[PDB]
Amino acid sequence: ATYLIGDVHGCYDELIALLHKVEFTPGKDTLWLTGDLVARGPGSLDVLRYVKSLGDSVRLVLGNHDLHLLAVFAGISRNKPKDRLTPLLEAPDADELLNWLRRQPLLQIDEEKKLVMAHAGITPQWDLQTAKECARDVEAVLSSDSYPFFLDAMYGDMPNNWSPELRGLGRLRFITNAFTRMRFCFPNGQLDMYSKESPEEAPAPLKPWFAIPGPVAEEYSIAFGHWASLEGKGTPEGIYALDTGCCWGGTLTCLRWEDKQYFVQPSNR
Ligand SMILES: Nc1ncnc2c1ncn2[C@@H]1O[C@H](COP(=O)(O)OP(=O)(O)O)[C@@H](O)[C@H]1O
Ligand SMILES: [Mn+2]
Ligand SMILES: [Mn+2]
Repeated sequence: ATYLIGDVHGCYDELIALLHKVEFTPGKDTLWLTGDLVARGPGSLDVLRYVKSLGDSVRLVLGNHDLHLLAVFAGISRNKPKDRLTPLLEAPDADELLNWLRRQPLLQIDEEKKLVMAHAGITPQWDLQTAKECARDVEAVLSSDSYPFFLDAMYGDMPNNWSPELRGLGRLRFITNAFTRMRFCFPNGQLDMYSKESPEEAPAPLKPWFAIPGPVAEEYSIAFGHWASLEGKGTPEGIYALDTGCCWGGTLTCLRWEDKQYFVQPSNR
């Protein structure tokens, strides 16, 4: 079977309990994770150890907190105490775990299932070919020896409008924001980088990225995490918002793809 789980945010106990609930069996089953594996929850170290050990039985996309962790590890950004990253950063296998983490994709595609995954979703300004190329470019810099220069460059809220003519720093920043920070769009599809609330309480003319028709969503189901204020509701057919806020005292959600059956694990704190 195929299982898709939203943002774990260091909630290792809840992850393991949910996976035992569905009897997840590496070799017979595959697990999809929406990213933001780490931070806020107490168990980022255990989460990373486990997900890395799954190997080919897991398909991960990186989220904004995974990228932030990489930036802290490389000394680009400052550690926020609330993230609870110190046990992972000080772990004897920190190098192993994080060098593995920076090699993981921003985008997963399964053609037989017609299924696409990224942390924040797919901007309506991208077709599948363009999303693929952008994911490849950013993954290539993330997996290179020079990845801390990229991590430093990534921070920023501009430009927020895609164009194939974008070059250099602006292009990489947009790609990063579209995959890992996107929530609301302007009607022309341009990113808004500020509002993090639920769609009903957002100001006009902002609309959810998935409320705007785009070539990828027209042909593929899209699964994503990231947008916890959504609470996994209010999406159209073929759009699966899996982040139900486990680190926030909400719930960890698992979707079995074959029968679209949901399994839910309450937060422990
Ligand atoms: N149910 C909710 N309603 C409104 N805001 C929320 C809700 N849940 C989380 N948030 C807020 O959303 C902000 C962004 O957090 P989140 O959606 O989890 O994304 P990320 O993990 O990338 O930081 C947090 O500052 C939190 O306070
Ligand atoms: Mn996120
Ligand atoms: Mn998150």
